Formats: sequence, structure tokens, C-alpha cells
Amino acid sequence: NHLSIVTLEEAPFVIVEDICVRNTVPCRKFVKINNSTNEGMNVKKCCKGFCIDILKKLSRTVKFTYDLYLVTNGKHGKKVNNVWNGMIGEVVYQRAVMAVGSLTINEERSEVVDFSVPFVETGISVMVSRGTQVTGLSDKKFQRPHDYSPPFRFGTVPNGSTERNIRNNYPYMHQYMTRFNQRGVEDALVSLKTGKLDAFIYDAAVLNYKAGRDEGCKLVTIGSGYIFATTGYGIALQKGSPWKRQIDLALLQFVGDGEMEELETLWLTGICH
Amino acid sequence: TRLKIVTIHQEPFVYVKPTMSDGTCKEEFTVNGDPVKKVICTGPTVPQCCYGFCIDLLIKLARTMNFTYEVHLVADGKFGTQERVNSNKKEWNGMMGELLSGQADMIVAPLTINNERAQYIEFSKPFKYQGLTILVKKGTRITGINDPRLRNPSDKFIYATVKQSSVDIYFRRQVELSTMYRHMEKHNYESAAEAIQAVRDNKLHAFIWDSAVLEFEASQKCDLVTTGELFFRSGFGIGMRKDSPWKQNVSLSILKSHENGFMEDLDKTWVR
Ligand SMILES: N[C@H](CCCP(=O)(O)O)C(=O)O
Repeated sequence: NHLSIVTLEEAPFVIVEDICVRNTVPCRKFVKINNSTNEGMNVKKCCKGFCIDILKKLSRTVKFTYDLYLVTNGKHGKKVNNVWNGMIGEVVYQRAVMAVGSLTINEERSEVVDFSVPFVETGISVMVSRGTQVTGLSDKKFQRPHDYSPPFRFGTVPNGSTERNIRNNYPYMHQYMTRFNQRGVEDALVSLKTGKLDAFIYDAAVLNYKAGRDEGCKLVTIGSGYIFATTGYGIALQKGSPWKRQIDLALLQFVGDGEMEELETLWLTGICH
Repeated sequence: TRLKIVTIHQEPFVYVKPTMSDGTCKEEFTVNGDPVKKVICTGPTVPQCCYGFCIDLLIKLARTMNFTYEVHLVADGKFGTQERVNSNKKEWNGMMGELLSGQADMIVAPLTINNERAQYIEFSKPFKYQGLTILVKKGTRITGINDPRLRNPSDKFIYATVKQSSVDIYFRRQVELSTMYRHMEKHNYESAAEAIQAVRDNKLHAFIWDSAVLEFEASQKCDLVTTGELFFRSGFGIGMRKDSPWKQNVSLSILKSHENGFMEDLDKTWVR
């Protein structure tokens, strides 16, 4: 009844601070001595944010206690040569019973972990400067960029699931856009705002959050109806976990009764439209 | 085996048309050249022709998981809510009742995933994300769910949803909707088509329903418009009994289909 749970910092879903008090919960982080050793120190941190508030509600509703820790090998979860790292890895290799955070439900992961119902919608979205007109990832402007002059300047953050999806579904688009690879989201926002980039293709929940709080409300996302590969963030559990049904029912109860919306208002909804 | 599939009439997810005289389904293509795959579905019973988003999905699921099927329309015409008997007993009506009683093995329809139903059945991961909105006739002007004509109701302005649907449940269960619910329960309709026709004939002034359906209706019938905004987000899922041997692979198939652009194709063919 007391559970090992893993998370990962990604504001505003999981925000990590030094030590707890207030709306925070304790979370430990194994911090390495250097990059040539496995030796390290457990450090006390405090965690808060959208997914942490969900966890607090689940612990209460589903009646469990937990020890929360931050993942240290990789991020959300990537399968390299059939070996998982990140939060998915922690669950797969039974170091955690549950993973909580901005964790995208997909087929590859669902083969090795169980997911709860989605608690936040996401997928592949597009962000542009206000005034630019595109429909979504499947727009011909993206699929056949040289059909236009000048061609659209657009990129994503490489090496993750967004790139992988585009590579699989739109091979020419993938080939074209690598020249506009962005190091991270923050770099991409600046590129858009300074006219160095026309569109940034990325995770919908993240782009919605960034657009919601952009300074001057100059950045815009497509409508949710044009999100490609719609899915959600979900809680990952061990395959055949006894906790899945009650976690599923609780999340559906939270959504149905307005609790999820007030969490969204609290953490995700920005001043812009 | 051979799975019994229950569905319901609900364009653009399920269209229902007469067979040709020889009992087959007429061959038809979309405006952009896509074949329209049709299956025989029995219903209120007479063999008929069914096609649309949910039918294309069923055919994909069938091929992927190698099952066969026979499709029928829900006998009572309802989605499914749980109601008291006579008794201390409760009973599900609609597609929910048919799944639970064994008259169907799978529900393939725009069935909203909610806590009430998930207590009793298993839902796949969502095959479609959408929400609730409001449909009115052009010339009717409301701000949406918080308009005073909704939050402060009278019989001068009539609004409603479909009986024995998830939307009915959504309004019954929340204390802060208690005033709205009391108005609606005097006016709810037997089906979405009837409520939509009623809005066109100025007999219903606002219809609260699934945005995937309402936005489609508004895009075909220029005398109808929606609020625009969703006031609640929800998903449609495939429904199975909790002992179903198919449930894991149905969900994986749905996730696979979102990721490989199959659902994108269905959205463009049927929903956009
Ligand atoms: N939510 C993250 C995915 C974010 C998008 P990516 O950086 O993989 O293109 C995850 O669960 O892996």
C-alpha cells in the first residue's frame, strides 16, 4: 500500500525546488558525483505542479502513500536497442510502481507498461506568429514545402517522438525540416518571435501552455481539431497493476466533476488567446 | 465466435441507409475519390446499410485483430444511462444495456467515456477527442453555457439534450447545474436528429451535445450554428465487457492508428 513513484521535472506539470512546506511534496533526487561514476548522493527536493496536484488527489482518493523520486537516467522514456530508460524504464524494470508527469501515452510504451486514462489532452501541434495561416501538421505547406515561394521555415526539437512521428508519416517533410532543428522549446519561441522561423511543430500541451503566457500574446497554436496523432498524458503503471482500475475511475471522477478543470485553471491556462 | 457489434445512428460517425432491392449496399465514393466502405447492419428488424467514421474504424480493427463481426443498431435507440427499476435494482438502457446483457460483444459508436460507465465496462483509449458545445439556429444569440437564458431558464427559451445520454448524466450529477438540469429534463429529446430538426423548426432554441456531431451538422446546414467554444472536453471509446479477450489489442490498435495518420484520414474523410 506504500508505493515507489517516479517523476521528472517539466514545468508546469512537475516543478522542482530546493528544500518542503505549502503545496509541495518531498521528492528525492540521486545526484551523481561526476560523469565517470555510479556513485552519488540522495538529495532532498520539493516537487509541485499540475501532475503533483493530481498525485495528491489520487493518494487521498485511492488511499495510498508513496515515496516520490526524480528519474536520473534519461527523461520520459526512450527505447534504445530494446532497452528502456527514463520514467518508462523505472516502471518496466520495477523500480517504480507508477510514473507521474507529462508522460505521453503511445503504442510503443503501452506494450511494456499499462497507462491510466488520459488526464491532459496532447498530440502534435503547430505554433506560429499571429497572422500566419496553417491548418496543422498535414497542411500542404508542410508536406510539400517547395510548392510555395518562399518555402515555409519550420522545425521541431529533434531526437524525440515528434521527429520520429514525422519521419514515419511524412518522409519528405522530415528531410526538409532538419535544417530548422531547434535545440529546445525556448530557442524555438525566440526564433518565431524574431522572424527566423515561421512555424514550430511540437507537443500540443506544451505549446498551448507557452502560447497562453507569451509576452504580448503574439504566438498562436492551431485549433484542437487539427492536432495530429491526438493522445494524452497518462499515468504509467506496471503491466497488470492492481492499482489501474481505481486510478482510472478516480481520474474520470476528477474530470467529470470539475476538479480537473480547476487544476487546469490553476496551472495551465494562461492570459492569452 | 464472430463478434456482435452494436452501434447507433449518429452522422458523421454512423450513417444508416436502405439496402438496394437485391439486399446489397450501393457502391459509392467520397467527393475526393475515397471508397465508402459499407457493411450490413440490422435494426428497427430490417437489414440496412451502415458506413462512416465508426464503421471505417470497425473494419480497421477487424482486419488488424483478425476477427469477424455482425453489426446491429441498438434496439431502444439510446446510448446508455443507468436507471432505477420499479426494486432496489438498477439497470442500464441503450448500448450499455446491450453490452452488459450479452446482446452485443462490442460497442463501436461515438460512446463518451465517463466514470459512470467505466464502473461497469472497459473502454479503449479514446479514438476521438472532442467535447460539449451548443447548437442554435442562425439569429439566435447566446454567449454559451453561461448565458443568462441558460443559467436563469424559463419556458420562453427552451434548451435540451438527448435522453439517456452521457450529456444527460453530466447535467444530473453536478450540484451547480441543478437549475439547468430541471429545465432540460422537461425537454430532452429521444435522439440527436430529432433535436437538431427541432432547432431548425424553431421548436428547440438550444441543443447541448457532442461537438464532433454539432460542428458537422453546422457545416452541412447553413441555417445552424454552434457557440464555437467547448465547455467540457471528452473522448469516445470502444466499449467491451471487462472479461473481453480483445481489450488490450483494441487499445493498442487505436494508439497505432492515431500515430500512423489513420485517424487523420478518417477525420478528413468524415469529420472535417
Ligand atoms: N511528453 C513527452 C513527449 C514530448 C515531445 P518530444 O520531445 O518527444 O518530441 C514524452 O512523454 O515523451
